[PDB]
Amino acid sequence: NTSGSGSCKGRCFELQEVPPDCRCDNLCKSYSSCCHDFDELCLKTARGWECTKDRCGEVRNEENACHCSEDCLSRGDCCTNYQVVCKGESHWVDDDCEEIRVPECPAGFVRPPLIIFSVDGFRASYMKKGSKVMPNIEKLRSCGTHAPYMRPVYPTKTFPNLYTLATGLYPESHGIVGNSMYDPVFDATFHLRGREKFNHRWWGGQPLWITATKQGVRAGTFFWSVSIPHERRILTILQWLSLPDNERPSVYAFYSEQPDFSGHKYGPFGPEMTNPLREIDKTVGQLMDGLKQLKLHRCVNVIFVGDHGMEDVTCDRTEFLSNYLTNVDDITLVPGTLGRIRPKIPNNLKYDPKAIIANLTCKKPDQHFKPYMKQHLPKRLHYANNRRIEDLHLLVERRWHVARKPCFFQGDHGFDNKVNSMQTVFVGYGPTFKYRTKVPPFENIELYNVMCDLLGLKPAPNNGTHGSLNHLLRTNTFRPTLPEEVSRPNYPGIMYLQSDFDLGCTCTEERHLLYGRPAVLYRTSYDILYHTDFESGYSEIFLMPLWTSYTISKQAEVSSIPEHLTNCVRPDVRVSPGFSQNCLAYKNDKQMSYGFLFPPYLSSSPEAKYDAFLVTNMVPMYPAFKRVWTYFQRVLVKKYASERNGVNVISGPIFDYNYNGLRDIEDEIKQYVEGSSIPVPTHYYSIITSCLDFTQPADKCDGPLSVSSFILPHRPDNDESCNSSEDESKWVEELMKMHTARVRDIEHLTGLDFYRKTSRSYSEILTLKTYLHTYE
Ligand SMILES: *[C@@H]1O[C@H](CO)[C@@H](O[C@@H]2O[C@H](CO)[C@@H](O[C@@H]3O[C@H](CO[C@H]4O[C@H](CO)[C@@H](O)[C@H](O[C@H]5O[C@H](CO)[C@@H](O)[C@H](O)[C@@H]5O[C@H]5O[C@H](CO)[C@@H](O)[C@H](O)[C@@H]5O)[C@@H]4O)[C@@H](O)[C@H](O)[C@@H]3O)[C@H](O)[C@H]2NC(C)=O)[C@H](O)[C@H]1NC(C)=O
Ligand SMILES: C[C@@H](c1ccc2ccc(O[C@H]3CC[C@@H](C(F)(F)F)CC3)c(C(F)(F)F)c2c1)N1[C@@H]2CC[C@H]1C[C@@H](C(=O)O)C2
Ligand SMILES: *[C@@H]1O[C@H](CO)[C@@H](O[C@@H]2O[C@H](CO)[C@@H](O)[C@H](O)[C@H]2NC(C)=O)[C@H](O)[C@H]1NC(C)=O
Ligand SMILES: [Zn+2]
Ligand SMILES: [Zn+2]
Ligand SMILES: [Zn+2]
Ligand SMILES: [Zn+2]
Ligand SMILES: [Zn+2]
Ligand SMILES: [Zn+2]
Ligand SMILES: [Zn+2]
Repeated sequence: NTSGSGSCKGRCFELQEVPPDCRCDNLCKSYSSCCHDFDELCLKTARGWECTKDRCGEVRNEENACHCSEDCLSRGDCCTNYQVVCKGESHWVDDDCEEIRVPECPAGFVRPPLIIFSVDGFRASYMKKGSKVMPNIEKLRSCGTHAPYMRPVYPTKTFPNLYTLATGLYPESHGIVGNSMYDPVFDATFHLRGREKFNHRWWGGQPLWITATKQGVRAGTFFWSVSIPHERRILTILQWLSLPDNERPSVYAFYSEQPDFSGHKYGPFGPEMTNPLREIDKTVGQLMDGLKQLKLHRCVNVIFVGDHGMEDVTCDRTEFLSNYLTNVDDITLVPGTLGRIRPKIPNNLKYDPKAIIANLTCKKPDQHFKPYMKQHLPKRLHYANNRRIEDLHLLVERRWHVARKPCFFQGDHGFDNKVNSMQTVFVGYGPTFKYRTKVPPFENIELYNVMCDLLGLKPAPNNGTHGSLNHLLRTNTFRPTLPEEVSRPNYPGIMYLQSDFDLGCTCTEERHLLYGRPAVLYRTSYDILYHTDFESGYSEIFLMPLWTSYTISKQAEVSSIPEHLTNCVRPDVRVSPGFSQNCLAYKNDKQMSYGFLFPPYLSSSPEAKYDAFLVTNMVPMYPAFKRVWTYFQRVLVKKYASERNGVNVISGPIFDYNYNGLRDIEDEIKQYVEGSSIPVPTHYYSIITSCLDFTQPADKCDGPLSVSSFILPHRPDNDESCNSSEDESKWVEELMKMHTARVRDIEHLTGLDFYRKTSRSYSEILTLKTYLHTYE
């Protein structure tokens, strides 16, 4: 027919591409193009997967799944336990750890092979079960390189996280934004069940196997048809490692759907969680026993990685949109541990997203979801820049579900990736990995760079920070390089006259720039301005500081903005009026007010406070945002300075009007103060750095640093905070925790490079820039 039927004799699980002729590969069943003898020749199950005493030295029966004869080592098809049963050897788990300082690979191996062992729904807390349940896995964790947990990407669903690992891209970037999704361009829907998921048009970016392929590294067939058992896949990977030098792949992948399947049906803390965990460990033991049989246990690099965790979710904790909305039949909702709303039909003139958002906003005192326009989602989630992401998004609180209209499950996932239950596992074992080393938790977007390094691959452009995980590897082939500055700063003097201004208003480096001047990595003209208490880089294009740096010691006296100085704004004689803002625009804008990047409340002396009221320290701020900002400046900064023995703060604006996580150009800026060229930031950031050894002051730190950061949305109302009518001590801190950010996120949104002049390696700094303070 279209395929036909030849013989799979000597072709079982071939890697060669073969369609005119009949196939014998891992996915031949999936296309119904196998040969008549494929099942009988390749999918053998007779007598199981383990050797026994009776089978030692047996006469070779080809019917058996694996063999226990003397020849099986030469012919390459013993069972994984042949040597321990029939030759008195030991399981790999029973052997003590021995540090693999150099790869002990057979001749013909140019590089250590990489085997990626991925598991679905593996909570990091499962490793607390330890050697009791998973001895093989614990040995990999103990004698290898391991993190306490690895942060997944949002949403914490299976395929978005699996592909993020393969690409190093955020789901908005590689295109798999959920297990269920609708692409308006395709007019088609992607689902966990169906053929549309196999269409490659959905899968963007460059996955690892393509990156290896385009650079001459042989990738084994990673993906298996469902009907092939796990044990057969393990024996096949071992057989591939025994292939001749001109065919042996360098990178291998094993994926297991457990313990995710059981976790959904039993709950993450269920007593029969143990059985799937043991079964996974037994599969790992078969791999390690087999690698030891092939003398590859001290040659291969093994990665044990998960995609997400699992949380207690039952139908008794389900929110229904029908208790909020009157048009549930006019909408389409992606349900579950997350919510995405869409009109059921286009041309429905009775569909208003504004009315839907309002009717979902703080309508119940314990409302277990929060509506969001995707552009207002916390920037750490990086979930806006895709046509497959609906404008209306619902962030569901942990342990809860959202449906459209009113259990067989006790567990589910998909929540905010900072939720502790969604954290998953990472283990690195092999010659290139470190021995008995614990590394701090990291995000799964960084693994693509490491896997490329472990294969000598040049990474495709991705959202990992290359070099941020060099501390995982005994041998690092990537040396990070500081980006070069593009725009150098003007250091202007006192060059203008206060009479030359038509403002319309009325009325250091050793201490405040502790980690070096941020580098402007884009072409602009900006001025570095010095003051007693703060230093800034003032942009002449955007009429405000790009960054503002100041240090607050543990011993600091808070002050109030004086009543006479409340509305004081002063011209800066170092900046021209044409490159300055004006207070008339703020008066002529009914909705926009102004704030100050360096807080006047924290001025050192009454004379120094006059600098805090300079026009060059002024930024546009909604009255709603000013409530958040003023509490942060008047209360929170000193509190942080008291807890952390002083803090250095870098604050400034962020413009991202197309919600792509990147720095806006002037053309992409779409709002300005009324009758003015002053741009309105979409967000405001701050970077709060101190000495990790808090017995040292922030301005006199010797070793590693500690950082916390946020990116607050700049919004005209506080509808995000349901308790905003109360005092700021009751809601402001909670809002800031939800919008915590890595310094790296700020760098993308500002085009600035931080921590350039410090006393640690660039690799250590890159790890600091990727840190996310979770408060969880
Ligand atoms: C995380 O890292 C990624 C990758 O480094 C960054 O995304 C990149 O952003 C830059 C802009 O700063 C884009 O450059 C533009 O490229 C286009 C032409 O791009 C074409 O060619 C590239 C190279 O082959 C290809 O990757 C592009 O693929 C896009 O289209 C595919 C089909 O639709 C899609 O599968 C793929 O994911 C990508 O989609 C992009 O567009 C959609 C629509 O906006 C968006 O939803 C999605 O997230 C992607 O952004 C494309 O064929 C030029 O015309 C421009 O002038 C400009 O040079 C890169 O294209 C883009 N690369 C990728 C892989 O996304 C992220 O910014 C970064 N995030 C953060 C937060 O830092
Ligand atoms: C549905 C999808 C698929 C299936 C199983 C999957 C099981 C695991 C897995 O990911 C793990 C973590 C990452 C690692 C590494 F990539 F880093 F090595 C690999 C294991 C993925 C993913 F998402 F990554 F691709 C799967 C992807 N297939 C569609 C489109 C890609 C695929 C190919 C196939 C075809 O036509 O052949 C058609
Ligand atoms: C959003 O909520 C408002 C207020 O409840 C809804 O407006 C009401 O619609 C009902 C229809 O059942 C009518 O009684 C009135 O026209 C409205 N007022 C009151 C007091 O009920 C509105 O329909 C809701 N919109 C959506 C999309 O859910
Ligand atoms: Zn989904
Ligand atoms: Zn859908
Ligand atoms: Zn698979
Ligand atoms: Zn699942
Ligand atoms: Zn398994
Ligand atoms: Zn942008
Ligand atoms: Zn550090």
